[PDB]
Amino acid sequence: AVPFVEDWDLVQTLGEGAYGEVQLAVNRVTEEAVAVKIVDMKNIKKEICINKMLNHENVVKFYGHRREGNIQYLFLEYCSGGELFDRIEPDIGMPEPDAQRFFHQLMAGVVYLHGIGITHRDIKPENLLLDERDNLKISDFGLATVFRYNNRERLLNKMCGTLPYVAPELLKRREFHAEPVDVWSCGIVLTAMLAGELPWDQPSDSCQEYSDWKEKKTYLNPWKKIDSAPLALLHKILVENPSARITIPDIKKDRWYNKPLKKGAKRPRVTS
Ligand SMILES: OCc1n[nH]nc1-c1ccc2c(-c3cc4cc(CN5CCCCC5)ccc4[nH]3)n[nH]c2c1
Repeated sequence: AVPFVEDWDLVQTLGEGAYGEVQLAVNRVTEEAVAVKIVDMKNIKKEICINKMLNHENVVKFYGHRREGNIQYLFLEYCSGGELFDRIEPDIGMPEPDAQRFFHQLMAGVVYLHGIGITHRDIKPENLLLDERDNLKISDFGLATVFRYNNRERLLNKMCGTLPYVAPELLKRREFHAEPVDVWSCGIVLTAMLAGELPWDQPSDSCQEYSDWKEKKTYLNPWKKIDSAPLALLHKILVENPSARITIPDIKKDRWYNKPLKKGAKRPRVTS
């Protein structure tokens, strides 16, 4: 019953796009920050529906929405760290330990989503945000859909995603399982974090870069910059046949995935 507590000031645009804009909003009274997605209306109702069933530390939180005419307002968790995209150095990537930690968190979020029958369908660095403690959070469920309901799996057929990150079966088959597709895009994200470049414009035999990969020419630019341990994992994720592709439970058993590399975030320290 505190006056003004429901007032939010839009401080700045966090990002724009065909679906509208996302702005940083600060509470007039508490100064708490949240991200407000503004949709001009003229998918959205489905996005809200999907967001309402999400609750995980590696998934951007949904606080609520307000119709107010033809402009939908989505109140979402503000991730002060920005996009994972900006943590990747062009043609370099990032330190392996950091990439491993981010990959661990990405897997946690994906395991959660798949557990409740939801597939993201557009996993990429631009959609992976970081909070104040660099914790990764999966965002933007505008392309997400239910692939399992009442314990029955529904095969997908809709062409969704972003070419460099899309699995080859989405371009070669009429129908396909949802989960291996998200696993594949996570592998491309791992490649990007470790090499600072995408392997191919798209996973097609017509694409020379892709053909080279299937021929195991790992001495080529992308893969040459990646250590043997994480590369062995990528060899299991970027497998053309989705039925032979490694699943998440098995990714969790992979040698590199479990290799001690990253230390704590530090905080104390004083001698004598
Ligand atoms: O699932 C949630 C969702 N669905 N759709 N959109 C989202 C969605 C999109 C973006 C964000 C963000 C966010 C974007 C962002 C960008 C920067 C970079 N900075 C911005 C100001 C100018 C200088 C550069 C820094 C921190 C940021 N935090 N937080 N929460 C979001 C939710």
